[PDB]
Amino acid sequence: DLRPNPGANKRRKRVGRGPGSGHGKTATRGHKGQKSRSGGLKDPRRFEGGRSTTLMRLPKRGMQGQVPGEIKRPRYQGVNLKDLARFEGEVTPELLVRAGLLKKGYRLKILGEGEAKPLKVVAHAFSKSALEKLKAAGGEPVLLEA
Amino acid sequence: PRAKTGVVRRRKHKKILKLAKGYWGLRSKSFRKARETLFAAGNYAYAHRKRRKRDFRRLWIVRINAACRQHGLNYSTFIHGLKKAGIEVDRKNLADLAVREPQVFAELVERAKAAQG
Amino acid sequence: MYQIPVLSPSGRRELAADLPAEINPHLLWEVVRWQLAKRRRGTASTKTRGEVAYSGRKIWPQKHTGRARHGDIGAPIFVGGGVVFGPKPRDYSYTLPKKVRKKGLAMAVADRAREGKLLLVEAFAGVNGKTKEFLAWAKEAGLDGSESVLLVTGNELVRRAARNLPWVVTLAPEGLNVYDIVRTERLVMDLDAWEVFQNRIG
Amino acid sequence: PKMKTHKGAKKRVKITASGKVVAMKTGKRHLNWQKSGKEIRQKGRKFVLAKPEAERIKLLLPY
RNA sequence: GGGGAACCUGGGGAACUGAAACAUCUCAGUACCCAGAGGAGAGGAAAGAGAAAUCGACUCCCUGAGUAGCGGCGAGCGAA
RNA sequence: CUGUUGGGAAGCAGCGCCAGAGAGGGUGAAAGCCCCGUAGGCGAAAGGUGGGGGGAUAGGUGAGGGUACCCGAGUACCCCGUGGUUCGUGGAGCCAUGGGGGAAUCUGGGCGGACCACCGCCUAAGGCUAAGUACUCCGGGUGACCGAUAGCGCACCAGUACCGUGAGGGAAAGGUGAAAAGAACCCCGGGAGGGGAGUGAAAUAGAGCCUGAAACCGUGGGCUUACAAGCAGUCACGGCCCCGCAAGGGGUUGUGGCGUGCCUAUUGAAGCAUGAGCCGGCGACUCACGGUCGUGGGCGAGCUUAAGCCGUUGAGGCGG
RNA sequence: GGCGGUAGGGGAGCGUUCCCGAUGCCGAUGAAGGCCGACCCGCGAGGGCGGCUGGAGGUAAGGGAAGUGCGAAUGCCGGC
RNA sequence: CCGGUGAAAUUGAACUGGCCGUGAAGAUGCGGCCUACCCGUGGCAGGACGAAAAGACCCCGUGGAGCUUUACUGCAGCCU
Ligand SMILES: [Mg+2]
Ligand SMILES: [Mg+2]
Ligand SMILES: [Mg+2]
Ligand SMILES: [Mg+2]
Ligand SMILES: [Mg+2]
Ligand SMILES: [Mg+2]
Ligand SMILES: [Mg+2]
Ligand SMILES: [Mg+2]
Ligand SMILES: [Mg+2]
Ligand SMILES: [Mg+2]
Ligand SMILES: [Mg+2]
Ligand SMILES: [Mg+2]
Ligand SMILES: [Mg+2]
Ligand SMILES: [Mg+2]
Ligand SMILES: [Mg+2]
Ligand SMILES: [Mg+2]
Ligand SMILES: [Mg+2]
Repeated sequence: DLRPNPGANKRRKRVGRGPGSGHGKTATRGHKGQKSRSGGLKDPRRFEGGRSTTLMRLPKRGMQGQVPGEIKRPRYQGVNLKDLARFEGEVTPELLVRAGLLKKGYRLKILGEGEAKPLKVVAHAFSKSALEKLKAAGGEPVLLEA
Repeated sequence: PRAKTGVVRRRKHKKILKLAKGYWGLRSKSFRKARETLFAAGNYAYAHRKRRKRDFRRLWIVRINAACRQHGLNYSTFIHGLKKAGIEVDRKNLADLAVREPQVFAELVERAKAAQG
Repeated sequence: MYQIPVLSPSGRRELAADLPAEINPHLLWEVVRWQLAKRRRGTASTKTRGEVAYSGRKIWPQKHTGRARHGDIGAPIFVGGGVVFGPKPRDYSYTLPKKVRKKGLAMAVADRAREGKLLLVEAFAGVNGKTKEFLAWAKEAGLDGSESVLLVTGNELVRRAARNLPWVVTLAPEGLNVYDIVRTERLVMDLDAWEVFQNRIG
Repeated sequence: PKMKTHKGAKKRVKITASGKVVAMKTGKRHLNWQKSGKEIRQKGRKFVLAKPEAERIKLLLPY
């Protein structure tokens, strides 16, 4: 293809809205008409009316914070073995991040659904009702400790 | 990339002048006056192009009425016979044969006094 | 597609291409644009009613005045005051995914192969610096000034031998800008390129 | 720039996993001088809503 | 000793505005006044960080992160 | 180089040349090869710089055992007000402290969010320290930046004229022609201003001298008007003058048909509700970041970078 | 079969300024702009054509970016 | 009245009659009817609801500002 004639496809050009005209868009600039319109209508999300919002809900969802804030206990993240059959061997968190899971959430636990290739998976924990689902396969050593 | 007005705003005011030709005083040289009286025209011309028939629709009848009453009968009594004769011809204009040879129309009259009396 | 020409130091032979040869222009169209906005140096500006030198003082009271109502003279309704929504300086660049230019690099190269408008080279009567020491090389190779040409080589001598060529634009082995490729109507490159272009994809 | 979440809504609401929004039920720490023991049950359980949840969704969004 | 377009450190320091009223809060230690340091200013070699019987002066960009948290827990504020 | 239109050639045609220089600007119009210059290369007696190299000097260079010497004072620490850290007294630490109580020398002293025990980090109350970082009066390069109502307020004798006592406010205004070659001279006339001749390619380029619109004023010509009731127009026919080939067309209007200006707010107009004397220019949904939906393209259990690092200088690649 | 239409929604287009298209082309045998016209295309906003003036720039087809389209705001400047 | 010099507010535009009705219902401007040659000049002020400074009046605004207080909170000051 030469330099010109490489136009776009279709359904993609901008032609944005130009509401300063005389029969295209209206002489009130689109979504305006009544009044109280030049700056803003406050935030139509959490507010407006001036009644009581809908913040009238109760926030029991506790442990809403202290002072030093969060605390460093490790995030246990699980992983469904459905695609653990994509590979095989002494699979370790070391590469499970390289595959496309965990992502330094760290502390890998295995669980899930499906046939498991008797592939000996080393991790930090295993779901019981899946561990016998592994017991009919191979071997599963545990993490270091805590 | 600035894009001043320039050509655009003038040429338009020249077109309104172009249609405001012969309009009294400021109504043809002052722009936003010429804009106005053009609004009424296109409206005045609209309605009247709907009206020009009713004008002639009326005129024809009087001439017709002028003719029938020169035989001795009214327009109301004239038309019925023609209609009784079932003659979807008479375009109320084409009944202008009162100075376009009359016997052609004078003997349309007697073909009316038939089917009614 | 598969087949490509080469001017060896010992004759005219060919080679087999490892290169996908499908097409999608809305990719290239969506790549040229990137190359062209990223080279846009952000410079345009006007001045809002704050960067204007006029003061901030009402011109005449609105009550009991006869005229209208007004204020400071930076007001865009006046004249010479402030700009409305002027074009303060800003970047136009972004971050187009590499997988669009990588594939976008390949697509265009086969486009010249698909039309034959290609040539890998290796032999040069112009391995030194002279514009005359090249145009005869083009004569003995097949470039008669009819149509444009992009050139790639890792030798800063041949560039000299054509950097003054209106129909031949210089290009280092690396920035194979899809702009200049599609810009020029024919392409030339070397192995010194066809190892990095290969290390990109190949 | 960089939208600020609404911690006054985080502490109150939890975003589901089908996009729905669910809050604890209202009316359980004031009116309880003995009224319907029935009521102290369908108010200790979470409930979902309708239109206004999208008014809430947009108050979160990075979370 | 005084000057210097803006940049920098310290001494003082608002109110409009927002909260669709308004006092805590915000605007904000901003604008403005003062003194001073130069081509830069300030900081700068742990009585540090923060959880590993670990990092190693200080500044600066990115991410962490609008996380943790702060809030008439309301507007909204905002780390390491 | 020549030839040919052209007032003028760089234009057009032919025949060539340079190229590490074909980026630009100027020359009577559009020049790679007429001019300055660009590619590339050489360069200061003097001042400064120094950030790269070198010399010198400042400074610095061992261990084991014992000793019972010293390790920064109204300081540490505690309380009463207080500020900073996201900490609005909150469970409220830590850092600094205005007031009060007031230690100790490694058998010591602070900290790890009240407090205590253990465990770990630190050794305060003396100071200094380049680099990496911000800015643009200044210089350079650059521009999908403007082009005399725009761009800073000033392209120009502008922070002037002008206003105000005063701080302070603060404009308007560019364009003959390539060359003044700028009208000798004659005539009307007091001059100004004009006629002619002349220069000039052009004076219909005349010194507020490129273009010259619109409002506004006047002269000439075609149609009309002194029995007529009007948002000033529309429709029909005839009439007058003009263009044109049959036929048709332009401009005007005498008569007849109908006809309650524009915008805005208003339930509501013709309106005694707002607004505009007119004309011409400036003038009003863009941008940054985050996010919902839609769509176009890339990959697809993956998708993707940010600051930053190598390189021509309108090239990209790494960077997970 | 439907097509009166305000707020409002969707779709489609015309014009301006600038960039790729360009070391390209049109331009002294006259460009942009300004006076006309009863010619032509378009229902349109608009685009071409003949005449006059002006005197040096202007840029197609396909893409891109906007300081983008005026009849009023007792809008502002200037002129009348 | 003649010679000379020569503004203003106002103004959408005008070819601006009366009467009896209608009409958001005060009509030169709509309907009907009556009157009226074109154009000035001197003067009188009934109409054009006349020009408004955004009426000297009333109301609205979660406007402003001055003043009052055993309205609220704080501050100086004073006692302690
Ligand atoms: Mg627009
Ligand atoms: Mg509409
Ligand atoms: Mg409003
Ligand atoms: Mg509500
Ligand atoms: Mg399981
Ligand atoms: Mg009929
Ligand atoms: Mg007859
Ligand atoms: Mg495409
Ligand atoms: Mg005032
Ligand atoms: Mg000749
Ligand atoms: Mg100016
Ligand atoms: Mg300025
Ligand atoms: Mg001015
Ligand atoms: Mg105008
Ligand atoms: Mg132009
Ligand atoms: Mg009158
Ligand atoms: Mg009061």
